[PDB]
This record gives sequence, C-alpha cells and structure tokens, in this order.
Amino acid sequence: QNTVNFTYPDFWSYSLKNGTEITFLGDATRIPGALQLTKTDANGNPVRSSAGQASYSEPVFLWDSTGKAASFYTSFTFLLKNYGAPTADGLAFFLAPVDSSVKDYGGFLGLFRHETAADPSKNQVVAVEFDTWINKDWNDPPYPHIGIDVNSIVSVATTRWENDDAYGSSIATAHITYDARSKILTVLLSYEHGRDYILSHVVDLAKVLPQKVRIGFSAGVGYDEVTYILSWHFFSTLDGTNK
Amino acid sequence: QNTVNFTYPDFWSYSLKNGTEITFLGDATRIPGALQLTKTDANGNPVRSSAGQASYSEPVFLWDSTGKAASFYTSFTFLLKNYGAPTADGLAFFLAPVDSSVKDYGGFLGLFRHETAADPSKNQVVAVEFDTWINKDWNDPPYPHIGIDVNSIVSVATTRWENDDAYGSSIATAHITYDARSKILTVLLSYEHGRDYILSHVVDLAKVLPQKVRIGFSAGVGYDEVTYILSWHFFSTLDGTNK
Ligand SMILES: CO[C@@H]1O[C@H](CO)[C@@H](O[C@@H]2O[C@@H](C)[C@@H](O)[C@@H](O)[C@@H]2O)[C@H](O[C@@H]2O[C@H](CO)[C@H](O)[C@H](O)[C@H]2O[C@@H]2O[C@@H](C)[C@@H](O)[C@@H](O)[C@@H]2O)[C@H]1NC(C)=O
Ligand SMILES: CO[C@@H]1O[C@H](CO)[C@@H](O[C@@H]2O[C@@H](C)[C@@H](O)[C@@H](O)[C@@H]2O)[C@H](O[C@@H]2O[C@H](CO)[C@H](O)[C@H](O)[C@H]2O[C@@H]2O[C@@H](C)[C@@H](O)[C@@H](O)[C@@H]2O)[C@H]1NC(C)=O
Ligand SMILES: *[C@@H]1O[C@H](CO)[C@@H](O[C@@H]2O[C@H](CO)[C@@H](O)[C@H](O)[C@H]2NC(C)=O)[C@H](O[C@@H]2O[C@@H](C)[C@@H](O)[C@@H](O)[C@@H]2O)[C@H]1NC(C)=O
Ligand SMILES: *[C@@H]1O[C@H](CO)[C@@H](O[C@@H]2O[C@H](CO)[C@@H](O)[C@H](O)[C@H]2NC(C)=O)[C@H](O[C@@H]2O[C@@H](C)[C@@H](O)[C@@H](O)[C@@H]2O)[C@H]1NC(C)=O
Ligand SMILES: [Ca+2]
Ligand SMILES: [Ca+2]
Ligand SMILES: [Mn+2]
Ligand SMILES: [Mn+2]
Repeated sequence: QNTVNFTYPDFWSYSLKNGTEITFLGDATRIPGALQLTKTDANGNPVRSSAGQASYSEPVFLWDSTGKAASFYTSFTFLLKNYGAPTADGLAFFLAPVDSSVKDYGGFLGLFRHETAADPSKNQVVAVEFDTWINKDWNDPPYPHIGIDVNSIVSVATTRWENDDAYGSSIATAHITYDARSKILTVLLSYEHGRDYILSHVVDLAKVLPQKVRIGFSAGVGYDEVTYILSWHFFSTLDGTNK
Repeated sequence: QNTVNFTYPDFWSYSLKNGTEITFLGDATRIPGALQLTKTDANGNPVRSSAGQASYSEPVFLWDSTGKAASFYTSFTFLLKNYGAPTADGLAFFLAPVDSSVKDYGGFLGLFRHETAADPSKNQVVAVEFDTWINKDWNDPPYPHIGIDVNSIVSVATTRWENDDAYGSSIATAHITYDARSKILTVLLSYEHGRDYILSHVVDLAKVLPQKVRIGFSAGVGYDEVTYILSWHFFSTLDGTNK
C-alpha cells in the first residue's frame, strides 16, 4: 500500500529486534516503556555530547510525479527529562531521505553536520524541533522554542516555549499535521494541566523532500537532559490528491 | 485578562444556569453529560427542521488595532448520532460576533440565513463544519465532508469525510488550531480505532471577524440525526504578537 497507519499506545513491549518496526541509530536505545534518544550512565543520568535517532523502519510515501501526495498526522507523548535549568539541546520529529543517518550532536539535534547546517542546498530534511538551548551562533531566538526547520538548523518559523514547560520534565503530548493540498505543517504541543502551543507554517514537502522518506525522532545533547518517547501514532492519507 | 483557558472534561455537571458558563440558543439544550444541539422527542429520537447553538458565555478576544492577536487551540469530543444513512445536516464549531444568534436550520447549520448564505459581504462568521448532507444547490462536494467556512456556507476548502465515519455514530475527537502569526486554521478529526482527517487553510481572522467574538457549537437538521458535545477545551495565547 501507499499510505501508513500505526499506533504504539506505550512501548512496554521492549523486546522487538532493532530494525524490524523501529530502527535505532547512534546513541538511541530501546528501554522498557520508551524509546530513549541519547545516552545515559547506569543511574539514568544524562551523558554530555550525544546524538541518537529512533525512526520507523518502513519507508513512508510522500508524493509522486502523478500529483498524488500524502497528508499526514502523527501524535506522540514524550518526557524530556531535565536535571537542572537550563539544559541542552532538545529533540525533533523529522522526515528525511530513507538512506540518511544520525549526524552531529549538540544544537544540530542529530540532524545536521556542523559544516553545512545553515546551507539549505546541502540538506534534505524537514523537522519540528523542540529546542531547549539558545545557540546564539545559529540564530536561535532568545528563549526555549518550538521551531519548523526546512533544510537547515535555522528555523523558518518558531514560537516561544516557556521555561517552565521546556525545563519542567512533565509528559507532553504533541500533534503534528501536514495538509498536502494546502502545503501546511501544524504543530500542537499540550501539557495536561497547562498550556498549549501552536505553530503552523506553509511548506511544500514535495518541493523539499524525495518521494519516499524515513520518519522518526532525533535528539542531540548537550547536558543535563535526556528525552524518552512514550507513545507514537502515525496516519497518512492520499485524500484529495486525485486519489 | 485578554486570553481564555477552560476545560470541561465531560458535562456530567448539568446543573449550571443558562448563560453563566455556556449559553444555549434555539433548540440546543443542556442534558446530563452533554450539550445537545438540536431537538429530540421523549425517546431521544431526532426531530426534523431544527437548529441550536451552545456557545461559551464570555466574549473571546481575537485581535486589536495594536497588532496583538490571539492564537488558539480548542478540542472537543462529540457524538453525532445517526438513525440511518444518510442523515442531515451536520454540526459546526464557530466564531461569530458577540451579539449574533442562531439562524436557519437545515444545511445552513444554524449559522446562516437562507437569503444571504452565499454572500460573503452579508456575513461575519468563520466555522469549521462537519457536513453530513450534500446540498447540491449550495455547492457541497459530492460526499460527506469537513469544511472551513469563511462568511458563507460555500466552504473555502473541504476534505472528504468517509460515509462510515460520518454516519457511524462513534465518539470522535476534534482539534482545531489557529496560528495568529501565519494566519493558518487547522482541523484534525480523529476516531479512536479509525482514521484521522486533516484540513488546513490560510485565513486571517483579523480581516474577517471583529476584535471580540463568541465561540461555540452550532447545528442544523435535517433528519435522523442529533449531535451531542461531550467535552470541550479552549486555550488562547497572544504569543508572538508583540505580547
Ligand atoms: C567553545 O565551544 C564550546 O566548547 C565545548 C567543548 O568543545 C562545547 O560543549 C560541549 O559539546 C557540546 C556539543 C555539548 O555536549 C556540551 O554539553 C559540551 O560541554 C560547546 O558547544 C555548545 O554547548 C552548549 C551547552 O553548553 C550546547 O550543547 C550547544 O548546542 C553547543 O554548540 C554546538 O556544538 C558546538 C560543539 C559547535 O558545533 C556549535 O557550532 C554548536 O552550536 C562549545 N560552544 C560553542 C558556541 O561552540
Ligand atoms: C423542495 O424543497 C424541500 O422541501 C422540504 C420541505 O420544505 C425541505 O425539507 C425539510 O426541511 C429541511 C430543512 C429538513 O429539516 C428536512 O428534513 C425537512 O424534510 C428540503 O430541505 C432540504 O432537506 C434536506 C434533507 O432531506 C437537508 O436538510 C437540506 O439541508 C435541506 O435544504 C436546505 O433547507 C431548505 C429548506 C432550503 O432553505 C435549501 O436552500 C437548503 O439547502 C427542501 N429541499 C431543497 C433543495 O430546498
Ligand atoms: C540498528 O540497526 C541499524 C542498521 O539498520 C544500525 O545502524 C548501522 O550501524 C552500523 C554500525 O554497526 C553502521 O555502519 C551503519 O551505517 C548504520 N546504519 C545507519 C543508517 O546509520 C544501528 O546501529 C546504531 O547506529 C549506528 C549509526 C551506529 O552508531 C551503531 O553504533 C549503533 O549500534 C542499530 N542499532 C542498534 C542499537 O543496534
Ligand atoms: C439562554 O439564555 C439566552 C439569553 O442570553 C436565551 O436567548 C434569548 O432568548 C430570548 C427568548 O426567550 C430572545 O428574545 C433573545 O434574543 C435570545 N438571545 C439570543 C442571543 O438569541 C436563550 O433562549 C433560547 O434561544 C433563543 C434564541 C430562543 O430560541 C429561546 O426560545 C431559547 O430558550 C436561553 N436558552 C434557554 C434554554 O433558556
Ligand atoms: Ca538550539
Ligand atoms: Ca450540506
Ligand atoms: Mn532552534
Ligand atoms: Mn458543506
């Protein structure tokens, strides 16, 4: 088939082999109940300078020459665990080529190589980043932020993420949707007894990514921080693109 | 304050007086556990030709002359109960002037008056409609659909709603978000063991609605159908509009 539909309500079924449903790259590992993105020592304490990725194993169809394009929705809950405030560097949900791998740690979030990070012509990746560190040198806004990245670590759009939520270590729920007809990517982040965060931007995936992509989570540290993905749902539809 | 934040996890607290938290107009009524939008007989059986609205009682700030504009997110679960297939006419989440009231029933969904429904200059309303009836005469697409309505019942954009979901009578969860910086309205509709529906469109609320609006649910019937709203959450933020 050309569309994908999966739901993982939790990850307490930690015994699946690497690469069969989810592929782990770099320092990302499967633990009981979670996809862990960067490295921790014996006590679950975060290591500095680490990067990892957990991605769905199958390729995801996005578009083809015949006009058919996939609209999609993904939701996931995560626990960004902080051991002080501030922490570094964050996490990201991404869509990249099937053949790509984890790249640099720190503020590049395992998605970019330091040398070509601010160069759109040298990257093929769209990511929604949940940034905990202000990298002054790569144009981060002066606060923790949520951002949409298109072929570069310098986000095409961002919205403020409050300190209390960014460094509070509570489980958060994210909803990311893409409408393939109007080329709109929307991010919704919610905290159970807190506030919501909304960020939407026009981006034509067909114009920046290949026809088939790999989807997943990528993180880069940094220090005093580690991200655990607790559940994940992905659904894509070709609705309205003549199919 | 200029922003709104409320959460109703369920409506089993049916004893609040009309107009204090929620205002009921037309045939909409408060019942144990739900906001009922149109009329039913003794047995909960749907009446033909009815319209009703349940709206938040306080005015909601949307924008002002000084550039400040509200981004928002609302979520709600609803049960669109069907007594056969097809049914008519649907429901809608809307934003209208504080002083407006319920209008015609049938395909106008309590939001428009038959005479001026296809005339944008005569209406001030933005609505996300969940349309169960194909009104050939008002340009409905040839299937049940979800649509975004801007000052007219003829939607500026729509996406297919499958027959099985539109007439299946299962509880569905909706997420509607508006980003005031990029002027994007997104609708996400999810069924627990089913599919998701995504529809997003650029619409500048500041350009079509007054500075303060009333928000709520509106329905119009039709026949063999009745909608119950089971929970409702609304959150708005001025984030990124210099405030
Ligand atoms: C003078 O540069 C600073 O040098 C140290 C040692 O090389 C860097 O910090 C170490 O490596 C980081 C990746 C991170 O694991 C950190 O905990 C560790 O001490 C430092 O990098 C910046 O550290 C920040 C946290 O204090 C944060 O993680 C930033 O993302 C990180 O900057 C990124 O990574 C560095 C190595 C460069 O590639 C930068 O272009 C990039 O933004 C160094 N700071 C600077 C400004 O480079
Ligand atoms: C010839 O027109 C048809 O006449 C009947 C009686 O006046 C209309 O049906 C009744 O009223 C409806 C509002 C609804 O309560 C229905 O159950 C009831 O029998 C009929 O209206 C259309 O009925 C459809 C369901 O069979 C559906 O509800 C449509 O939304 C409704 O059309 C709307 O309402 C009518 C009254 C007009 O204002 C239309 O412009 C509008 O789309 C009439 N059909 C038509 C095509 O008008
Ligand atoms: C899970 O399976 C992957 C293969 O599909 C592993 O990645 C591959 O690991 C090789 C080194 O063992 C490396 O040469 C390959 O290029 C790499 N594949 C990609 C796309 O990068 C993966 O290995 C982890 O991630 C790689 C990038 C290295 O950092 C390894 O040290 C890691 O083990 C496997 N993960 C695990 C936990 O087994
Ligand atoms: C809940 O309180 C509302 C007042 O804030 C009622 O609406 C008002 O009802 C008057 C008739 O009793 C009418 O003249 C007013 O114009 C109307 N207000 C608006 C904004 O329309 C509301 O009444 C229901 O809805 C109105 C439109 C009529 O259809 C009434 O018959 C309904 O009772 C009150 N709802 C209930 C259930 O009490
Ligand atoms: Ca950063
Ligand atoms: Ca209709
Ligand atoms: Mn950033
Ligand atoms: Mn319609």
